[PDB]
Amino acid sequence: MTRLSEILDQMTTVLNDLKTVMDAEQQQLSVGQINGSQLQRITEEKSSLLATLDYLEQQRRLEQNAQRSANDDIAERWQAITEKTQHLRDLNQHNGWLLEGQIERNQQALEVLKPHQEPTLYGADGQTSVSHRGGKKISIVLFQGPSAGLVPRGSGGIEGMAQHGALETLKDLAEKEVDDAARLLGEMRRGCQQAEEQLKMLIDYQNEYRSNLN
Repeated sequence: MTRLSEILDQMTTVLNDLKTVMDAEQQQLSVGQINGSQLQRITEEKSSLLATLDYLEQQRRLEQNAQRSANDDIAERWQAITEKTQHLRDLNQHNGWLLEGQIERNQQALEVLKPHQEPTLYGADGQTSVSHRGGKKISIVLFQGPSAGLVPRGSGGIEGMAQHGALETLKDLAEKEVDDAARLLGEMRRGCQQAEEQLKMLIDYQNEYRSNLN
C-alpha cells in the first residue's frame, strides 16, 4: 500500500495548476481578445501537464494491478482527482466551444478584410447566438480553419458563410490573425481534445478504486 499515494498526489497538484491554466486560457477565449505570448505560455503548461496526467493515468492502472487501497491518503487524492478532472472536463468542453467559435469568428473577420474576388455573398456584419455543443465545420476561409460556433459572452458572430478563394501570394495582418489564432487555438483545440477525453475516461474507470476498506 504505497506508490498510488505519490501518483495521485502528482495528478491532483497538476490538476490544481490545470485549474489555474485551463480556466485562464478559457477566460481569454470567452473575452474574445486572443493574447499571443500569454496563451502560448498557458497552452504550453496545459499540454505538458496533460502529458503528465496521461503517464500517471496509464501507470495508475498499472498500480491498480500492482497496488490497491487499504489507505486513506490514496482515497483523499482520488476524490480530489475526480472533482478537479470533472470541473476541468466541463470548462474544457466550454474551452473547445470558445476555440471553434473564436476561430470561425476569425474566418468571417478575414472574409470582411478580404475583397470579394470569387462568387461569395458579402463581408457583412451580424450578431448570431449559439450556446450548445457542436462546432467543427469545414475550412470557412482559404486558410485551414475547420471550426464553427461562437463565444456565448462575445455575442457578435456573423452569418455562417464560406468563401472558396483558394489562391494567395502576399498577406500582412490577415496572416498574423491566422498565425496567432489558428496556431494557439489549434494547439489548445488538440490539447483540450486530449484533456476532456482523458479526464472523462479517468472518472469513468475511477470508480474501480475502493475506500480504506478493501
